[PDB]
Amino acid sequence: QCQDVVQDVPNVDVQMLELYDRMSFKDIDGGVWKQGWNIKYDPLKYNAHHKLKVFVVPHSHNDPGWIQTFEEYYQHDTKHILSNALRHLHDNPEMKFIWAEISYFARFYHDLGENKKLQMKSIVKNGQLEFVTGGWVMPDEANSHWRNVLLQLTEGQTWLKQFMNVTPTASWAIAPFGHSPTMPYILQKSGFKNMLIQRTHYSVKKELAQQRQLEFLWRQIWDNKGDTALFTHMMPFYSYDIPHTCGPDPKVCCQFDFKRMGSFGLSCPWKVPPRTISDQNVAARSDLLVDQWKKKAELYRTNVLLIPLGDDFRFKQNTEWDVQRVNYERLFEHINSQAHFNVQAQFGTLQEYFDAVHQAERAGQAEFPTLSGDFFTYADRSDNYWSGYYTSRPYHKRMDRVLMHYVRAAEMLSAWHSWDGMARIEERLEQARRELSLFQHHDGITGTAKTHVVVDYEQRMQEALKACQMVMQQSVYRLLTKPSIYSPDFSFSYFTLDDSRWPGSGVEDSRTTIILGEDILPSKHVVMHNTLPHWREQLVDFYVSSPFVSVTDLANNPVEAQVSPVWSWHHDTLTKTIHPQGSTTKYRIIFKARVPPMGLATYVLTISDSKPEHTSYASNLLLRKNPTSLPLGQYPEDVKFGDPREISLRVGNGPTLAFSEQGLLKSIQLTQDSPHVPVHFKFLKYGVRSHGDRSGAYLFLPNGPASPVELGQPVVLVTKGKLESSVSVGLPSVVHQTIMRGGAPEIRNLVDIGSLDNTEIVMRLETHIDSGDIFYTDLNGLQFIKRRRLDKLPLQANYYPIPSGMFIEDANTRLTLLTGQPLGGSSLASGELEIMQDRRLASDDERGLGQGVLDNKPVLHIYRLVLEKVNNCVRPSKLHPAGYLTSAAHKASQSLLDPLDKFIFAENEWIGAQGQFGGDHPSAREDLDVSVMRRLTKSSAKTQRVGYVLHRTNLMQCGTPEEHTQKLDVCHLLPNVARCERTTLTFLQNLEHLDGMVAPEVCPMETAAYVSSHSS
Ligand SMILES: CO[C@@H]1O[C@H](CO[C@H]2O[C@H](CO[C@H]3O[C@H](CO)[C@@H](O)[C@H](O)[C@@H]3O)[C@@H](O)[C@H](O)[C@@H]2O)[C@@H](O)[C@H](O[C@H]2O[C@H](CO)[C@@H](O)[C@H](O)[C@@H]2O[C@@H]2O[C@H](CO)[C@@H](O)[C@H](O)[C@H]2NC(C)=O)[C@@H]1O
Ligand SMILES: [Zn+2]
Repeated sequence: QCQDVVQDVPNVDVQMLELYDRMSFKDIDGGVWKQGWNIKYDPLKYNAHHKLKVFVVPHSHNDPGWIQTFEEYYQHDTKHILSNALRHLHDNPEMKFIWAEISYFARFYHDLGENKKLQMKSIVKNGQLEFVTGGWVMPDEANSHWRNVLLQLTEGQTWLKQFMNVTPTASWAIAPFGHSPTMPYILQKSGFKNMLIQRTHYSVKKELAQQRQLEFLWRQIWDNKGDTALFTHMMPFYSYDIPHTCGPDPKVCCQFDFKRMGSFGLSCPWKVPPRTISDQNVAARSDLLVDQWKKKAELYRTNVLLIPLGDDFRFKQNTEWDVQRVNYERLFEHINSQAHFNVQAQFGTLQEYFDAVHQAERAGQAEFPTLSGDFFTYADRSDNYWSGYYTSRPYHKRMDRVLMHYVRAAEMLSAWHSWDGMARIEERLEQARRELSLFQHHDGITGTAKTHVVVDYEQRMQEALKACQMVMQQSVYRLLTKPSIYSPDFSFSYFTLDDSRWPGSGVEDSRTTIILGEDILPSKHVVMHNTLPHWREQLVDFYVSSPFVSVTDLANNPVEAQVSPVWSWHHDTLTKTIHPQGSTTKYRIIFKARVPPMGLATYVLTISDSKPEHTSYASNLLLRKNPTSLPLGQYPEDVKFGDPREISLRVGNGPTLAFSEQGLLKSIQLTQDSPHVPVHFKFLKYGVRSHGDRSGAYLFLPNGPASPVELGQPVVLVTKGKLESSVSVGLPSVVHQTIMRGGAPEIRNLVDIGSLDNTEIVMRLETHIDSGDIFYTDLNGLQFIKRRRLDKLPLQANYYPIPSGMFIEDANTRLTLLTGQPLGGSSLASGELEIMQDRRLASDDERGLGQGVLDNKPVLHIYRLVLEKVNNCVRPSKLHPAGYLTSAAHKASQSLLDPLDKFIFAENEWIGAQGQFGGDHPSAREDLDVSVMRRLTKSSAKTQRVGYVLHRTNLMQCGTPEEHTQKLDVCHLLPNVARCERTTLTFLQNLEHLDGMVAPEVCPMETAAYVSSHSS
């Protein structure tokens, strides 16, 4: 009974795209609630039989890196907050506290002595200290991939289950810069019942508050039935700090932040300090505070009110615990004893609030509206839209994607076996998962941390990449060596990884050359891994020390190969040009690897004395005035030269691409016969305002539409081969490359913004597609959501996250741009797509970072560009809020995010080598993925357990006849299965014991987790 995710438009009370269309966005002065109105209430609403029940929820926002590193904050702040929370909660049984960031809690609790560990477990068990969400971090929701949101959630909740014996079912997300429906998607499939959000556009807060729609059942945009719905509370005011959480008037609420009276170095900007509560003022102070509470309660439907009490790195000093607790206790004693207030107020936790709300709902006091959509792009005031962090620090945004994939591949490759503890597999994988998880923080992948904190994140992720490489190569050596020969040294490097696209050429000269020669080594084994659960072919390239190399498979069948030069681009400070130079001793060999589902395939590279029969050589043409020679050592084809001119290329049966004389795409012809469809790449620059608010790491505040980059007469390099052709051009700040391998082209930009201050570089595509004001962008790599460009909003409000792809279409034609990294983008006119490449900003943007963005470094951004005819596709109706990829665009996204992995055998001879692993793995239908495969038990467990997360996307149906494929039952991928269970996505709760030990496949747009148990 799968739900149809295409043809049924859900009926919801609030659909955010519709709301955006019909809503005004005027920024009017609301009074003391600057972005609201003067709230009025009827005092007679609450009375003896209907009291307002107020939960004051103490909290402390602890960033795992931002202006200090994780460890710096831990030593200077968080270890003291947690130590003093333990003490003060222990000593004050009615006090409560909620905690979100498990990275810090795990760091603290492991350093506690046993007596204090037991004390901590007691205040958790008795409900005083409550974990909210329980992720390793409170992640960004814009740039993060859903796989990594799940990874970090699982890392924190697995720790909490093991050590605290609790699993949160309420989420707390007070700080990400805008909010995504991927979160309720994952949380509802992970046992959650409630979630809270805060950072939404001030106009949205006003609109929803006017309708009492700040609490809603948030379902996915395609979900007609509502089974994805998760109850969500949106906070109504500008901040999560105490001045903006007691009620609408911050001048009043600041007087109830008792850390602000002076000795703590804090004050109230509204110039009225807090006063210590005493018997002689408690009636007056109570009157003021209850009036704020009753105004806040007017914005919600039940008689249960949430009052967060906290701020960043609060509840540190013992004196701060005392000043907040004793003054609130005095207020509660007075309020609760004076019947005319008709209030019962107490410290509470987040789960206590939600339980009481749903008790009111069950009592028939409220029904809640249904909502679908997202909450991007956030603006906290005026025109200050937070679309800059969709691009800031793009090197690390790209690195997140790379590490995402190597964590998946390392956990999958090593899951096939149990490993002795001496192999350190679990240690290395825990490290890798935790450093990637930490980077999902809303100051990590967002690019909003101080320079030295970004360096810490990068160093952590490099150690995680090294850890993944170690696990992967030990696993390949085990999976492909004859078992009676296998003799591992768990510290040795049997293989090294070769990655063509990270850090990427012009980024790092990291790539090892395979050194062959008659007097040293005639041949070398290489192995490709395919983490996807279907057979896959992909071209792979390696560097080799001779152009005379041929490829075989380990049945010694020849494999067709192409050798090309190794070209690198140089900014020549003497000629003031950007031009390529070729190596005269290293060459690139390219061939198609064919790899089993979730498997491995071995090939052999062999040198010979002359051109091998099954190896061809690319031609090379350098277009520039005033050329000079380009010798290439032993490469058998001389480079050709010419003046800049338009050129066209076609690889295989694929599209024909035409290029301008500046080396930029101008048109795509899909078929021999079909038209040249205009598709024009252009690079432009945005600047910064010379008056008013400045762009910085968070905010994008351009000084008008983008201006074209002046290109001069750039040098263009055309490489034409049977298997791979490309056009590369050295533009100012970007070496731009279009690569052809017979299908949709690959685009690579090596982006070096240099010392161009106050500049944002954008890549735009111009077409004739009649898209109007509509375009589609993805959310967290999970779903594509319809966007409408609104001219009532400024340019920066029409920018959205592009975490993995975007497209425009009309009745007949679609252009989809898939990315290998999250960046910001838009469609600012009909027929256009654009995506920001990097941004260098001299000023701070007044959101707390205290610096601009002047730490840029070269980054290789990767893309696929898919032009398609879509007039025969069955698409959603015009009212539906979602869009869906085609098969080719989905495969192109997978080619960027989860390419084949390439391993080079490190020693001269691999004794016992095998040619393949996984040839009998099922090759599953193209829309299904094994997103996670993770062994959950160490080797001493009698019953081994392996967890799998399956995800099925939804691809549009455009008339291509379906292949028979094989069903994938993950529970029988390993032998001796004894039990198969469906679980929450974190693997922490069993939901169903499955018949026959068979894990069913999932429906389109669904994600399920299974755990197989094996006797061992
Ligand atoms: C010191 O200058 C003030 O800085 C404020 C930002 O610092 C405060 O918040 C940070 C937030 O840290 C979290 O959020 C960041 C992203 O911002 C994130 O990266 C972190 O992970 C973390 O989660 C916090 O660390 C720090 O302790 C501090 O609390 C900023 O909000 C202030 O702007 C207000 O005040 C300005 C005058 O001082 C004023 O010009 C601004 O317009 C803005 O005024 C507010 O405007 C709204 C809407 O009109 C009103 O409703 C508010 O009442 C009003 N507030 C005030 C005080 O007037 C400021 O820049
Ligand atoms: Zn934060």
